[PDB]
Amino acid sequence: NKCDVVVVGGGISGMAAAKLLHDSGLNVVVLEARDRVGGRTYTLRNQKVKYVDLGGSYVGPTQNRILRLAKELGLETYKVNEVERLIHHVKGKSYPFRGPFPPVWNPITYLDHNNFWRTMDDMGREIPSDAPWKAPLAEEWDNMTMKELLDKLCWTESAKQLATLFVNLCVTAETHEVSALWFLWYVKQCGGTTRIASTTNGGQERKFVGGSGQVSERIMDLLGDRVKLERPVIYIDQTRENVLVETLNHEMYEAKYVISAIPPTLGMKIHFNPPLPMMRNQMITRVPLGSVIKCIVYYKEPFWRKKDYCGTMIIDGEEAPVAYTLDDTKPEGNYAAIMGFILAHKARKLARLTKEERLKKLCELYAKVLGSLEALEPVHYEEKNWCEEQYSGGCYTTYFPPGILTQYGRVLRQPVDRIYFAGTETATHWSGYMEGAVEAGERAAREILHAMGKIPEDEIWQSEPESVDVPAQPITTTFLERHLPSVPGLLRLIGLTTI
Amino acid sequence: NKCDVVVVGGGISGMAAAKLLHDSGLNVVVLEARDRVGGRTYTLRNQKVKYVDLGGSYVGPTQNRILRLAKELGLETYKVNEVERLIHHVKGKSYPFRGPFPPVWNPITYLDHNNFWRTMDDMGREIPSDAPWKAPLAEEWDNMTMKELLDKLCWTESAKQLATLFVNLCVTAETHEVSALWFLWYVKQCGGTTRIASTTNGGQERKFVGGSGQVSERIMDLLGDRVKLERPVIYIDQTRENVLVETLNHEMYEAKYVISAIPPTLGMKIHFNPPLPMMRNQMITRVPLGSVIKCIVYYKEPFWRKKDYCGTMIIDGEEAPVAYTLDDTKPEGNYAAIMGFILAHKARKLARLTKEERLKKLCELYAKVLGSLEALEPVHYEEKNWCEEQYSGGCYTTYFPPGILTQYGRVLRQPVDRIYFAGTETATHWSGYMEGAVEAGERAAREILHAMGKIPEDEIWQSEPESVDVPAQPITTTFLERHLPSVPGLLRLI
Ligand SMILES: *Cc1cc2c(cc1C)N[C@]1([C@@H](CC=O)c3ccccc3)C(=O)NC(=O)N=C1N2C[C@H](O)[C@H](O)[C@H](O)COP(=O)(O)OP(=O)(O)OC[C@H]1O[C@@H](n2cnc3c(N)ncnc32)[C@H](O)[C@@H]1O
Ligand SMILES: *[C]C1=C([C])[C]=C2N=[C@]3([C]([C][C]=O)C4=[C][C]=[C][C]=[C]4)C(=O)[N]C(=O)N=C3N([C][C]([O])[C]([O])[C]([O])[C]OP([O])(=O)OP([O])(=O)O[C][C]3O[C](N4[C]=NC5=C4N=[C]N=C5[N])[C]([O])[C]3[O])C2=[C]1
Ligand SMILES: c1ccc2oc(-c3ncc[nH]3)cc2c1
Ligand SMILES: c1ccc2oc(-c3ncc[nH]3)cc2c1
Repeated sequence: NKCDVVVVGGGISGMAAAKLLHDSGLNVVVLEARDRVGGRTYTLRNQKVKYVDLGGSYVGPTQNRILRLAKELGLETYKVNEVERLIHHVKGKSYPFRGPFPPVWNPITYLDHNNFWRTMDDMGREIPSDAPWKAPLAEEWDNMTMKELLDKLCWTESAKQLATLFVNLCVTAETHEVSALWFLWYVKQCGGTTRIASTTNGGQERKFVGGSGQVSERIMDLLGDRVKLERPVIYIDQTRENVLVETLNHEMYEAKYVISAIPPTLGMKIHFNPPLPMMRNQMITRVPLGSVIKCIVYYKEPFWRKKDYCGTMIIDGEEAPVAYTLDDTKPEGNYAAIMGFILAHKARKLARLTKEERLKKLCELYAKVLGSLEALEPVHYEEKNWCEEQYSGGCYTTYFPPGILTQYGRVLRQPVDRIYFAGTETATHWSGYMEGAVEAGERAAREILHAMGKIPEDEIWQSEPESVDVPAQPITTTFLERHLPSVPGLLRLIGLTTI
Repeated sequence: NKCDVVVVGGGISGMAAAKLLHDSGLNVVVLEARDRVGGRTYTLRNQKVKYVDLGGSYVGPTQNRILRLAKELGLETYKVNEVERLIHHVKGKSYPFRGPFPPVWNPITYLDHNNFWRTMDDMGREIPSDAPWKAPLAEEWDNMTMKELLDKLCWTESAKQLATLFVNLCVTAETHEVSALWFLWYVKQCGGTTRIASTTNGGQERKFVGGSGQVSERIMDLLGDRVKLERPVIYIDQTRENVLVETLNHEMYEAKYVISAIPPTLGMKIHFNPPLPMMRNQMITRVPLGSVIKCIVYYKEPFWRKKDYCGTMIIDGEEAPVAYTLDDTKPEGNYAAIMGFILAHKARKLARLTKEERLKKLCELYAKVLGSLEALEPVHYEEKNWCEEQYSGGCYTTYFPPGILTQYGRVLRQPVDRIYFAGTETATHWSGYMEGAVEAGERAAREILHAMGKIPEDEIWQSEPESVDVPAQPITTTFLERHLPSVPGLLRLI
């Protein structure tokens, strides 16, 4: 019934919000739609897997908030296996390699590829993290899709193909579905193309021992009975002195303030009194989440390491159900596994199959990519299609189709009277990740603390000390990487000696 | 508590479905979220305007279902004023014209404009009304926005700007917001560019005497207390033998079947048990509605008629608040009024202003386009910003961003167990309009009748005899229009 702050959503964002509120002396309640906490993080435990992350999993350098929160809860990280070779599978053949990107040998193609990544970061540096619609060419970049941008930038099909796979993997959407401005913001606010895409030194470096689900669960442990499970929120009424929050099992909660810690578009599941202001009312119908099936295939041994493959595959081509994989072997060396994502339109297309038909297609793909008949011998399989989640809407996160971010972006975290907005989508650094979740949750909690007169305004946004355990190597370039011409820039140099 | 069919939504779609079911002898209940019926139609009455449509208003030849239902309810139409000359205002200057499209004089620009309209209709000829995702090129067209299509087709700035305004007017959305496939289908399923853009012999031919709101109000009168106002549906449970539907103020309704007659995205407001199938779960986050403010400025007389202007203005440019207007004068010649639409991003931009401020910007604009000082002396003003409606989401209708129609279009009208889908979005002819609302309400009502064993399968989709009152004339083209070359085709000929 009565408390200081109702937190809607028990994902990482709402749990981190609740925790900061609770540690500061406020009476908090978390109302969660599902019969579990964790949201888009979910750790399954059974005998056959021990544990496995079926939703968000990876943490890496620069994600300092989630590392600190997890560390304080008693959690530990281990490194994703990248000891052996990565594989870039393109046009029906596998090419082993090491480093941030597969090596390009054709010099034209090398210029084009180098120019593409460079330009992505170049554009991204024009986009303020906390205000992407403030980019000088915001309008122009928002009024085109990533497909149209790739068409302009890539003078080789090779670069276009690789870039398409990058977009699909980063935002589980098609290049034609997303705003170029948004997508360029999304990469920048994660530290750029190298940081977002890498294992060592990047987004995919680590996982938590025991699963990421422990983050939400351990905060629930601390909060005790303050976390109401199976309370989907249906109605928020701010016409009276205290905010009123009603659940689907007709329970009523009364609070000074509310934090909405749910993906933006799921705000539609809530009836508002009085109605949302116009801009938000429309924004939450315009912000879909991606489509992905996260699949884990278990084997007797991590046989791929014996062939000097670490288990990372970048797999191009329409016939390939999975376009990206990682080694998911437990740190102790057992429960050998390959994690792979079925992305965007393929998540849609292949959801029609049975679980056993999807397993079959994945083993056959891995057999071919790894040149290994053993991949045909799985011992177990787990999978999650995030598109069927009523209380997620998809994964990993919310994407912005063209024209949306500049028109409606401003309102994503604008308070509505006594409702404040958390959820990874409102973050300025690793939005879409567990990291963005902790940032948006703690920031929304702090907005309410300033509203109550408990902290000055300059404590609303707070920077984070760098993890001592997972430190960040800078993202550096080389001279030639910086100054090699693009393909048309070389065509321009050729025109000039010929004139 | 118990009945045969709960209909969610009392807009024209939900009312038309409930009326057909009740006329078959079924027990229906209509659950309506607002304190009023009509949805995206809304007729306001006061002494100053007598009555004024603030939502959907216009009807025309080929829209035989809405015309039929309205006739049966005792409603009559009158013709929108198109006697005098239309106006095209471009780079600060009015060009009066007669006929549907503004004439173009420069020969290249001419080839470019001609080609643009003709190409939109030839592309439409390959798009099935009932399944646009089966167009030969569905993926290719769905994977680009109308902006991109326009960058490709239009060789002149003139064509591109008129085409842009055309898109903004038809679907209240920017050219870069919307799928080319979806837009091309939207136009095709209204009978083509001419039919959709025309007043005489097109979609803006007519208004209802007394307001379109009467369509839903008069069906509510038939149904009496079967319609439950201020009952927003929150929860639908299909786990048991009877379907259970719960509303916000805790009422429970139990039925054999449900018709959802709300815009697709508004399905998000309802919690479902069991969850929706995946494709629907995701679809209904992918389909926003457009942005529009409908503004009606009142004047002492239809002074524009005196200068041989009919009141229709097509007004180019970023600076103009309103890009399109029609004469809103009552048939009697009184309550002189200009109706204009503030479209898409302008509706977002200009909503921050006060009502008086918007009035003043509209009057200065109309004074300039009509070239009349009398436009600066309004006697009254009414307006409606549909962007702000929790239970509409915008207007006129739902648009599809790039990639969505090919990927999720099929689910739009697919039954989910015992829930059938109505609403103008699920129509195959004049979807987006009151006409589609009717088609969709009746079809979804007839799917249930067939599920109950009351009618054969071939009676679910029914053709509609042409209205005697509003007969359609054929859309024609000329030899030159069919065969003049495009700009690049005139280049390939040089
Ligand atoms: C789904 C998913 C998510 C992520 C990954 C994979 C999958 C399959 N991968 C991640 C990413 C992110 C990439 O951009 C990644 C992918 C590939 C390579 C590297 C990294 C990770 O590996 N690492 C990572 O940091 N993040 C990953 N993904 C995203 C995270 O899972 C996600 O950002 C956070 O989980 C989001 O947290 P939060 O903002 O708190 O939001 P939730 O959706 O988790 O919580 C909402 C909460 O609200 C409840 N709810 C909904 N509606 C309600 C009503 N009406 N009333 C009451 N409660 C309500 C929900 O049940 C939920 O509990
Ligand atoms: C808004 C609007 C405006 C402003 C305008 C308009 N217009 C029109 C058109 C379109 C096109 O495209 C035009 C324009 C221009 C020129 C010409 C033309 C006209 O005029 N005409 C027609 O026809 N149309 C129109 N529009 C639109 C219309 O209106 C539509 O389509 C219709 O109306 C639709 O309907 P429906 O389908 O039925 O739907 P709605 O109405 O929306 O309804 C629904 C209902 O529901 C409810 N809800 C929600 N939710 C819920 C509910 N209930 C219960 N529960 C729940 N939860 C709501 O409230 C309603 O009522 C136009 C427009
Ligand atoms: C395009 C698409 C997918 C990709 O995955 C990587 C990667 N994985 C581990 C180090 N780099 C790089 C990359 C580039
Ligand atoms: C482009 C944009 C808007 C337009 O409105 C018309 C029109 N109105 C009445 C007859 N034709 C034609 C037209 C063309």
